[PDB]
Amino acid sequence: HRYRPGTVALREIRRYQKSTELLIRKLPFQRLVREIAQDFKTDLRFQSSAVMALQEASEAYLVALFEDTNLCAIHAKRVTIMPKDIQLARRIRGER
Amino acid sequence: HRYRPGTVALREIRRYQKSTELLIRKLPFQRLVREIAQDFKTDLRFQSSAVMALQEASEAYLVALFEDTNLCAIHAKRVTIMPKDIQLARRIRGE
Amino acid sequence: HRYRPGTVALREIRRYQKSTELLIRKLPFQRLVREIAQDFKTDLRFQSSAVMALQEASEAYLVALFEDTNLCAIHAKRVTIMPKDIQLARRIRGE
Amino acid sequence: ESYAIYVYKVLKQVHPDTGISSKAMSIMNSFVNDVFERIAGEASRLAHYNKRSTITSREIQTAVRLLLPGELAKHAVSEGTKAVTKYTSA
Amino acid sequence: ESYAIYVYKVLKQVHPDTGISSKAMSIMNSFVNDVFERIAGEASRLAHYNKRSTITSREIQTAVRLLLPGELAKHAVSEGTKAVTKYTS
Amino acid sequence: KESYAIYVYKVLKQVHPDTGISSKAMSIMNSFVNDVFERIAGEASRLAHYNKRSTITSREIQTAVRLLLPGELAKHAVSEGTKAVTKYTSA
Amino acid sequence: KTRSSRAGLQFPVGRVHRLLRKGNYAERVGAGAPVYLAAVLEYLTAEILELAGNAARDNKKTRIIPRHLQLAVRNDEELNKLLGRVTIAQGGVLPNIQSVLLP
Amino acid sequence: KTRSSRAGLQFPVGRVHRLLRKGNYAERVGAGAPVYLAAVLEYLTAEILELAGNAARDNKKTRIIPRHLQLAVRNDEELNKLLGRVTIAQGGVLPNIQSVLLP
Amino acid sequence: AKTRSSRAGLQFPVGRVHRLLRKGNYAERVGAGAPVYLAAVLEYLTAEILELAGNAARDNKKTRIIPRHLQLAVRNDEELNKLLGRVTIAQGGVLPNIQSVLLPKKTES
Amino acid sequence: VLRDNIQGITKPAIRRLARRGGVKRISGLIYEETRGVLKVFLENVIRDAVTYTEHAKRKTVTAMDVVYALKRQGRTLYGF
Amino acid sequence: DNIQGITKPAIRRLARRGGVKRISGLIYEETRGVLKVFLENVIRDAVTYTEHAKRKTVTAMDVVYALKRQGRTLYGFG
Amino acid sequence: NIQGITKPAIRRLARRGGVKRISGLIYEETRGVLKVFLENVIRDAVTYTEHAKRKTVTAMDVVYALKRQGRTLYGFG
Amino acid sequence: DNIQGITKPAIRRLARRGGVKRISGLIYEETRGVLKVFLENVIRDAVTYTEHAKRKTVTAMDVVYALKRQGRTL
Amino acid sequence: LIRKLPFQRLVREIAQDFKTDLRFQSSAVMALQEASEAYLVALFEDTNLCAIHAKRVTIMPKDIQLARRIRGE
DNA sequence: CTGGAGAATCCCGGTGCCGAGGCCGCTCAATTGGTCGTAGACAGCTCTAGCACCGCTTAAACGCACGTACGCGCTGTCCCCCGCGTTTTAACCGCCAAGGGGATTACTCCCTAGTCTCCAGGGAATTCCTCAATTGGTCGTAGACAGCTCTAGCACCGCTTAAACGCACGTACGCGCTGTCCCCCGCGTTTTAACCGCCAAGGGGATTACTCCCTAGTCTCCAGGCACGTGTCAGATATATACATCCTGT
DNA sequence: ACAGGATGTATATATCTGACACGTGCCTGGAGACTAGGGAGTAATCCCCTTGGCGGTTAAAACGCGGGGGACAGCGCGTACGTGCGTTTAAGCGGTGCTAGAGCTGTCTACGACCAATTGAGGAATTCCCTGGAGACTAGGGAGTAATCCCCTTGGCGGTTAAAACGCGGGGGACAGCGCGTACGTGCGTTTAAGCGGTGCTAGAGCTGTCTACGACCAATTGAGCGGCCTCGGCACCGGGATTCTCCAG
Repeated sequence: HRYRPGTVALREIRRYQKSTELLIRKLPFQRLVREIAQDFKTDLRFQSSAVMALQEASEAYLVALFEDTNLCAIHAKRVTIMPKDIQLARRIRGER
Repeated sequence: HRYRPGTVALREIRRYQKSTELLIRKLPFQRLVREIAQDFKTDLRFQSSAVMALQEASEAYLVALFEDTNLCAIHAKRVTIMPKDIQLARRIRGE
Repeated sequence: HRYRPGTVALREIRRYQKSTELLIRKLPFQRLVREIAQDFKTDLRFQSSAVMALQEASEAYLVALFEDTNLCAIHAKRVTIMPKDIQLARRIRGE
Repeated sequence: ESYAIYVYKVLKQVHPDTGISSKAMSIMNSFVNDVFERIAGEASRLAHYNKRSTITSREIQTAVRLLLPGELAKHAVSEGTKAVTKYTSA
Repeated sequence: ESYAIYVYKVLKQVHPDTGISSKAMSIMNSFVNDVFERIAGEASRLAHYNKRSTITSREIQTAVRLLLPGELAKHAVSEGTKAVTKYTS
Repeated sequence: KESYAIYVYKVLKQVHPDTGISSKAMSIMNSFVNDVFERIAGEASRLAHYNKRSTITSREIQTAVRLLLPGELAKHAVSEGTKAVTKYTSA
Repeated sequence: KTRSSRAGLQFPVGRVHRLLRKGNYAERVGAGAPVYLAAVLEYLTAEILELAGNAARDNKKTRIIPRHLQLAVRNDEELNKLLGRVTIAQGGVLPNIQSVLLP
Repeated sequence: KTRSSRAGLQFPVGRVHRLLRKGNYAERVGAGAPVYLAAVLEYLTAEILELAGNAARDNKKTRIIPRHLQLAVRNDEELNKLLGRVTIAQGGVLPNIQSVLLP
Repeated sequence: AKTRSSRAGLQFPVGRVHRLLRKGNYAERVGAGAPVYLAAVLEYLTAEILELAGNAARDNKKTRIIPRHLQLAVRNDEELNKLLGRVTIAQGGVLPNIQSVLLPKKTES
Repeated sequence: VLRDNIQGITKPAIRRLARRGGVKRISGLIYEETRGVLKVFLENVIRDAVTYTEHAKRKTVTAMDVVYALKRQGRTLYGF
Repeated sequence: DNIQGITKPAIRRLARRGGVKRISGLIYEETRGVLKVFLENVIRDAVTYTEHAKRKTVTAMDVVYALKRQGRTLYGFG
Repeated sequence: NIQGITKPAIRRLARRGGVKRISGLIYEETRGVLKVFLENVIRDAVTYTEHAKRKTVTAMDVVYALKRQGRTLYGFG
Repeated sequence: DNIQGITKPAIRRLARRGGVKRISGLIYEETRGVLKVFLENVIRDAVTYTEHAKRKTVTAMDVVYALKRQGRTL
Repeated sequence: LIRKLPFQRLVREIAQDFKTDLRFQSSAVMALQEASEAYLVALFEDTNLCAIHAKRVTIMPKDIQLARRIRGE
């Protein structure tokens, strides 16, 4: 059968709120941060704990942003998040 | 219409090198002279020609120091004068 | 073994700033003094202390000049002194 | 250089049976370092503003009353006062 | 003639154990003669500016205030006046 | 009271008989003449004293001028001085 | 006997004195300063460890872990005001979804 | 009769002699000293007034002005050598701009 | 008889200073107080020089003042340095000094 | 390294991030927007970390350099 | 106080007569400090002459004697 | 002649002056500056010797020439 | 009592300065609330600076030290 | 932009919670007034953005408290 | 609305692995004790500034009425997001090798300190001689002290006018980074001149003595220079027109 | 890159005002003459220093080479400086008014110079003794320069399994349109309180001086904390069964 759309979303929310693991794959993020850093210093090196700290800070930041954008979406009386919600949250946060 | 940066500078360099006026306003300078003298003697009087002699010597000193500063700026490949140029010029002049 | 460029130059600076003896050879300078004098008046004699007074004053002048040209080199953001540093130093001194 | 032995000695009296993981111990080290350095920062700013060369309990007390929220402050300055008056009486 | 015995007597006052080289002593002679020429020539110039015929202690006092740096001047004038008021005592 | 103005004016009316001079420029010329006088007389004084002799003669003035003035300005100054002394004493 | 036991503290007064000296916070440090500061640090440590240990016990765990520190800090509104700009490594999020999303 | 006319001078030999004797320059003054000195003062006066009258004429002025005395002294390198440490009140500067500053 | 130096309390010769003030033709007249004042000033300046030069000698662990120690004295006391700014001490050296830009050392903190 | 490893921050992972953020549904334009804001978040922290590494004149960015970069950015990370 | 009456424009005029094309904004305070040091060195000498004259009025001749003593002679003021 | 003032001597003088590094054109420039200084001093020392009606140049004529040049030498009377 | 001293037209001006076109009648009370806590969060710190000086007058320096602290926490 | 006296009275009435017979410099009150007005203007700007985002021109208290929440007040 | 079916989650039990907790030894930091100097506390004084009160004016706020605009609710339609299945790709883990850095170690050179010996030179003492310094008296002038008059300096006010200050905007210059090539430094080897040192000779400077000429001082007389008044001429200021240079648009 | 337009400067003319030039009168300074003294000049002699040569040895200079580091050029980016405009402020000019201080004159006394005599100090010479510095040798330490080693992370490779990637259908959500009622704004009148000015008072702030206690610094000793190692327990994972939640059909 089909679960009604949105119920499996609520189930997914519940499981990812009750669990503390890292949600981004580690190696793609390590490649991303090495790509970003290689623009600033050609032969730079990282501690693995530095990549881990960057991942923890990035995921915490994105999660709290998605919280503020869900607040913006709910305020406009709709449930779908849209880019104008990220843009409003960030503009009110002043973090442009 | 706007003149390019430095076009009006060269024009007024040519102006102020052609003329011989005093360039500091006279009352401000006189009040400065009296303020400095007040630290040396109270109730002191000045002849007006003593103020004019001080202003002439002061402005000739500053113009000459600016010439040495400009030579210092040019030596470092700059065209803007900076405080390190005045400090160098006054160092080499021994003062 | 080889010391790296500038290590010995700094040991020499410390050596010569510590000492006081005259750094030009005496006979070459005495011959220079005599050749320069020969153009003003022929068959002048010199007291040996006159040649020493000339040497002392000349070395003190050259050292005091090199300190200013070193300052001008540093101001141009380089450590090698260049003839244009001597020329700037002498111009700012007004020589 | 770690506070871990002191975090244990506080833990074994606030919860005598409970243990703590080293990944939580390094968080506790981070917390006490952050609170130490921010309290010392505000005490330094207060001393400088008052033109005082010396940091004393009177500076730290007001740094705590600035940094901590009202009831955490009210308890913190009570424990601090009691500890200082015990130290001076001993 | 030279100041060497007086430079030596003041050396024995300031540093009784220390000696001085004959080449340092000749530098002290040059120093004393230079400072004398400076002070006396300024006292004469200043006397002439005021149409005076006489070098007095007042001209020497203002000469040392002109020539000596302010802190050296402040002590030099007090040594001068102390000497004059002792002499005229 | 004491000024060179009429003699500077006589020299001006000799070298440029059509030209005039402002009183500010005349006072500059007076300051110039007094400064050069004081330089030469001071150097001749020091030079007479150095040789331990009581008198300032034309020879001290000549040597003072040779020290103070540069180059050909000195050569002409001494030629004019000696010409004047010769015309004076031969009179 | 150590100044901590004189003051009645577990936290090290001597170490806090060193760390105040070596931080150049001011050129002089009074004798009561490290006793007051060590007593405040011990207080805040005991308070957070009390809350975290309760959260651990409510999870039926014998051992405190970063999750329980996050739960403690976010459930206490006052530590939450103290630690508002703080991220705790693998602390996760305080479970919450609003009734506008629920059916 | 007068000593200036005997020497052939415009400048006053008698006043130069007076100023030498009232000047404490030396305890005696020879008779040729004021003649030689007056003749040098006259030569240098004529040299400056000549260069100043050239500058005045080039500026189409009929009168010497301190500007013209400055132009005279500073354009002649030997007067500028003599008067290097001297400034002329209400004289200006020589027009000059460095080639690095010109376009 | 008693010397004017000992009457004034000076080591420097007041009579010689008076003679030199007359002989040097500084003015027609020289008042009786000018020699005493000038001798006192010259003695003071000499004592200042020899104090600083004796300190420089002692710091070098030397028993004898030499031109080096006079140069170190004059050039380390800024008042003497600006009194003696246009003067060179024969057989004195220079103050040891090197511009920091020339030195290789770094903080690397 | 490859030019576009930002595409390694995959749509499912952004969806998981939005789930922990409490979001029930997300429009398909959110993914590129999120990759944008992530890139601009990361690169300024990487810059500050490199600044600290160069101030220490060291070959490596350490975890303490990241922690100081975040602290000066105004976000404090405990546990490193 | 009154040193601020030596305005930025006047210093720019003085620098332009000196042939200066561009002037960094930090030069003005540097210039005022340099002028205040110069004036006080001359006036200290000028008032020393007035006190020696036992006058209350500084005359132009006291200024000229101070300047020439400072090693720089001014023509035009007697 | 002026080649008697050798490159090593000018190096030593520059070391005493605190100069760390010296371009090869400095030696001729320094020989020119030294020769001009000596000419300017010796001309005055010889003028003082001529005025004295004398033909040995004394150390005192050098000291007087230097004093006139505005740079005073201590140690030779 | 005195928070009603921050009157309806004054808030309307502050909003129109902020570019607000229309204001619902509930906003004035809400604005009074947010203003009241802002002042409390600043004045309280200013009074701890004055008490640390043992002064009895709050100075402008204490106000700006409080404001720069609140702005740093803000 | 706020009247001076009513704001001064409000500052007195707040301060008298924390200390008694406390006194204020005439410029301390003005510093508080101008900081308060600047804070309120910036808040009304964030409110007007939240209102415009709801397709709505009239600002409402849900907009103020959204802005405050998103700012983290 | 109610009941049944299917999917997902939770709970219980066993096993394994890694981390937590404890034990032991050593080193470094904490404590203890003494000394010293300065910061802070305490006291007193002064005076600004804050608080309180009163009156008047006018602008602002408040209250109510009116009317339209905007918010909200309802309805419809279309789009795009979700969920599921299948396929495809990359993450994760384990293993191995090499480079890169960081730290440590070794080696060599140079500087400094101590010791010993030798040289010189400096200092002290003594004696003798000469010149300057001191003392005392006299005489003349310079400076001080007082009186008087006039000028210039200082203060104030009123006004205009041009300069200075504030702000906005855009571009150019300054600063930093990177690469390459040349020139200078460090060093070894060879060559040359400088320095020590003595000897010889002549010239030049110094000293002494005598004589002559030059300058200073004094007195008298005449002319020149300075001061003041008047007249004339050149320079300054204002306005108009032309020419040159730079900036902007195609 | 080129051409055209605009802006700024220079040149010409006229008028007005101030400064320069000339003449006259009076007072002071210079010139002329004579007298007296010493300084300058000249001549002779003697002594010392400078100049020149010779010889040898050692240190310094010169000459060449290799490599490294710095200088120079090129490029890019960001902020500061320049140019324009408007508004405000102060300088400059003119006029008034008053007083202080500058400048001059006269008178009188003390100070300084000059002269003579006498005495002491300083300088010069000689001899002797002691100390300090210099030179050489020896040893140790520190700095400079290069290598070694060890450990950590990137790189590569293999394989398997889970995740994501892709496609499709349906359902829910988003967006739009329309209608209506309420609420916000706006207008007017009346009222009220803010703003401003003035007056009076006190208590807090600021500052200065003094003295004691507190904290820092230095040295020595001891205990605690950290590092390394070992053992056991707790938690997580896996497997199975039951329960709970959700969806569809009657």
